[PDB]
Amino acid sequence: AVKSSPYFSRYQTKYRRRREGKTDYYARKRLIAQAKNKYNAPKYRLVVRFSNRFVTCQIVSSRVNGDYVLAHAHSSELPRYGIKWGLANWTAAYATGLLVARRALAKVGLADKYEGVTEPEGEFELTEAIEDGPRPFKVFLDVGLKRTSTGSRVFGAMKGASDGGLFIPHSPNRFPGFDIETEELDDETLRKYIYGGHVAEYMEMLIDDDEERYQKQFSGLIADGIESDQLEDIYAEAYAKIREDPSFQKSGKDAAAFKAESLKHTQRKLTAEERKERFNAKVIEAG
Amino acid sequence: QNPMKELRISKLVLNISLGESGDRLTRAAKVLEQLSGQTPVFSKARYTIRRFGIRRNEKIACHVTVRGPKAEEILERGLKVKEYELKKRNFSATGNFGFGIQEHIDLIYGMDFYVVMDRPGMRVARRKAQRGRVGYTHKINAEDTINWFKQKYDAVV
Amino acid sequence: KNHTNHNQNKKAHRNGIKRPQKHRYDSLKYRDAKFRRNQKFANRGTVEAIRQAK
Amino acid sequence: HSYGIRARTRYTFQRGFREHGQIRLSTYLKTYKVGDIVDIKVNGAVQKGMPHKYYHGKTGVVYNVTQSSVGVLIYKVVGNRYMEKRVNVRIEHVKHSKCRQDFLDRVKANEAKRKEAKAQGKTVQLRRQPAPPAKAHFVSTENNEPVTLHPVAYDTTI
Amino acid sequence: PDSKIRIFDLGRKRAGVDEFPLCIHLVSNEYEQITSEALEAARICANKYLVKIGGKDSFHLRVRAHPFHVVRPNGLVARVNIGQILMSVRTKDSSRATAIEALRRCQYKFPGQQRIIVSKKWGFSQYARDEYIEKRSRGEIIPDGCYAKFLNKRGSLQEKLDLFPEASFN
RNA sequence: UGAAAGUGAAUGCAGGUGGGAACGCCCUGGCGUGCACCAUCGACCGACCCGGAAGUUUGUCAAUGGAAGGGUUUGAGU
RNA sequence: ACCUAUUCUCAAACUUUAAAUAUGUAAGACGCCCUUGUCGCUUAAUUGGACGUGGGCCAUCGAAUGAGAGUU
RNA sequence: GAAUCUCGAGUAGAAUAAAAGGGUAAAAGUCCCCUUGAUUUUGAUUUUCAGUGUGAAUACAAACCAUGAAAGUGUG
RNA sequence: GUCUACGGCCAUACCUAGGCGAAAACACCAGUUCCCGUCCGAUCACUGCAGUUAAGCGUCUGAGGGCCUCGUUAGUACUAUGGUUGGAGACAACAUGGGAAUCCGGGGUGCUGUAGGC
Repeated sequence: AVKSSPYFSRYQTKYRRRREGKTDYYARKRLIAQAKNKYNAPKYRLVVRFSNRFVTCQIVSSRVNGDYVLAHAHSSELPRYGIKWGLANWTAAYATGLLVARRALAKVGLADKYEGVTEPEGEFELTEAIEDGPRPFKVFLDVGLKRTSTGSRVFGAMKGASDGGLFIPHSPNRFPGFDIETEELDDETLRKYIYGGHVAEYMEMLIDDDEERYQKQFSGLIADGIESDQLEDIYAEAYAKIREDPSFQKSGKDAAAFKAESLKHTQRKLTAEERKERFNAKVIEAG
Repeated sequence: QNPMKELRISKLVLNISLGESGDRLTRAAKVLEQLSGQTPVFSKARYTIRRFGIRRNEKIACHVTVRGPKAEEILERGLKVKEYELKKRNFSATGNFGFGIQEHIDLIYGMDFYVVMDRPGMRVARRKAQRGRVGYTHKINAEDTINWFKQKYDAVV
Repeated sequence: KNHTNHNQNKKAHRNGIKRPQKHRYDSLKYRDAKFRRNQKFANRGTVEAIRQAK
Repeated sequence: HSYGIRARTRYTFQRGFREHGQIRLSTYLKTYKVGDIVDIKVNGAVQKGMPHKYYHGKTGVVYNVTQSSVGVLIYKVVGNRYMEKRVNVRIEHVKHSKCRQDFLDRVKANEAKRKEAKAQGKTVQLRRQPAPPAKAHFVSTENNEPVTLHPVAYDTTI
Repeated sequence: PDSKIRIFDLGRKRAGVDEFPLCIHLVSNEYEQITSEALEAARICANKYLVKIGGKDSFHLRVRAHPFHVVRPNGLVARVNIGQILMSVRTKDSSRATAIEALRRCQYKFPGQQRIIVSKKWGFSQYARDEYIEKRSRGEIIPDGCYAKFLNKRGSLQEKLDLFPEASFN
């Protein structure tokens, strides 16, 4: 045999989220472990996660009973600010990171003191502290299981959040346009990624070379009548809208009404009297 | 049948095992290069065998993996060589198959084809994040591979 | 006999297993250096501010 | 004999059955202050900061707090006196004593009873008392008639 | 060291569980030790007497003390508690006297005190005679070589159904 | 105090804090008050590790000289 | 050679489990509650942490029993 | 099952310089990349203990660095 | 109530077979110019929504394996104390106390925290 009863008896399972493949506890330990001489000072973490259609950026502290979310911004909230398409690209990650940073600073009380960069030019800068004021709100990046390659969208979300006013310690070693050999960051290329350029040249090349593939990949943009040139102004306007009004608007859907609707779809657990009734009925029919 | 259940050639691996290193291994290597248009991989010896005079980590075999239309067309020429005839033993219980060809001129060195089959959804097993096991109803059997062989190429097993 | 532990526990308890004397203040020296430094400055200001209030 | 640091630690530093793997993170999310009474339970996976095998299962008072460890003061019998032993033990090998938390909960309750007694003008006895002898009570025989028992005859079961 | 006793079951060890209902145990009355040479000598005496009187097909003899304890290497002994069974014979109800006398003669090959006890359990099984009869009557006992399988409430249903067709699953 | 060359003990009422003999006041305590002794936090002196302001004349650019200030190191110190 | 459900019998350096006896610590005034002060440490932050001030609770003062106890 | 790589299962049944024991699975194992915390200077602790010394070790503090996107880790 | 992100406890959560899943979400999925990485864009990296709920995912079912709890085992084994107890001894009984484990049988097959979507 292969999987014997002794095997199942002595089998010890990994933690639930390790079984689900959602948490790297080796990295989580170092990310959340606070120095004990600092006591109850929380260690805020910028969790950046990517789905097939959206970007989820959260600011999370860790406690004994569980994690607590300080601020959040989902790329589905970008249509409010004008970004309707490409809600999962490098620039969408930047917009979500910017929105998270503004929301956290507003909730903390540092938005009017740490505005970050209003017009991101692609330069690598850290949010400097005030000489006679409070230190910037410190948050550390959490990439999860995403591999940390150069130009990764996890670093895009960090760059947006850092530009939003949050102090995220980092180096330009992973921003797009950074050359490993010369250790220099290409500010123009980073600005191109910040304003959605790389997609724009992609439409330009597809238009030039393969019109059919242009239609298939960018069906939403083509059907909505937006060209490659409009991307920079759209994202710049979106950043301005985010900065001027970063508040989160709660949905008006009735949770109780949909709970009642979903209770009908949710099948019930059957009773123990039913257990015995099916059992001896099966015994009778089997003889 | 659900269209998501269609069998598609995941990869097709060309392997040439000479048992000796040197110029023969290198000239066998660029034959893979000209055949597949890809840089081959030199496999190092797993164990030391004094009977064969083999030391560990010495380069002995060269293999390559081809995917997509090039893998399909190389499969086309291989099946044409074999006259679309393969034995029942040739199909793995997992749903894979392979065959060796004595001479490469017709596409001297003998070498092995191996076709790896899958269905769209096997990324769940081959990814890193949220890695899981492909369901039994989604797994491929030897019989399913033999059928998909027969209706695709009108082949006789 | 090279070794035994026969009469040793009796000898211990004749004068008892005595405990060290308890003091309210233990050395802030012999602790963390950074904490000791700041507690010096914190104590210095505290005694001065008490003196000024008095 | 050999007199190493971890001599005869095969069973005490061994990780529990089906308890191997990765250390839970509520250990790191706990806060320790000087004066806290903590238990020492050496976690075998973390080899750094391991206290000596004597201190496994020993309870002491925190005296120093560092970035990754805790200073615990323990009284060790050495000949004819308790000597103060100050071990620098990593927080993985440490846990809060529930006896202290039970005491602090009892102290809060006692203050609450004292305040309500003062407000009501009454006196409340806050000392715990040991289990007293049982009170006089009646035992009813209705539907519980006594069953007379006899010792059973000896028999060879096997 | 190699144990002197090598065979531990003699007679019709393939006999069915229903065929030999009576069980008689030679049980140690003292906390003591038994040597391997002592075990094999009593085994030879028991086998020789039983085959002489009732024949090789009238009994199943099982010696239950195994010489696993080493004495300080020179040999092996069997450490025995009080009330531990040393020898067991299952036969018909007729061979009760023969089995008792055979164990009585084999007592002289063992050191210390032993008692001959007619077990009320059916054969070598753990079930007493009355409950073995009643469980076999309502159909949860199926003979399997020298032992019998007992229906248990655990496990699947169809597999228990087609192994035990007379069983009445309420 | 240091191996020496040498230098050489008050920011304060010769400091705080905790407990404390005796006394005083109040109605057993409380309140002051705190000798002696310990626990402890400092201040000062010498070494040790930095830091080199004057000043001296000789090399002034330098040579020599050592002040303030910092270490949480040390002494059989004040 | 195996594989499967069983079966008899064991271990000082095999073991899931697991005592009795021993063993650690706590069981408050160096307490608790509130207010509020110093810091060059810590925090996004008088934010904490440590030490305090000024108050209130104040010998059933927080288990039993017995002893005066301790240090040179 | 194809003239050495192929995919299934695979709780560690392997490896971890060296005895044995403990620890280790997105590692503490295997490969790759960059490095010299195998550094300087204190004190405090642990173990053998007389709480002397030696040896070995732990937690820090003041510098200097390595590495990482970062948290952080690193005084063999 | 369902789904997503981050978790806490870390199998009542795992393994296996079968049947379902409305919305949104998630996943599979199209492609390789860009950042990036490979023998191979299959993994990883990047751009997107043309289809699919086939798989993952959730859930229901099996007197399923396992696991968790309760009872049985059983006041049993063992054990602290006690005797000028019994016995040649091995060992046993009693007195005042403490007190298991396997087999076996019943029940159970994840609970919950923060921020949200439906």
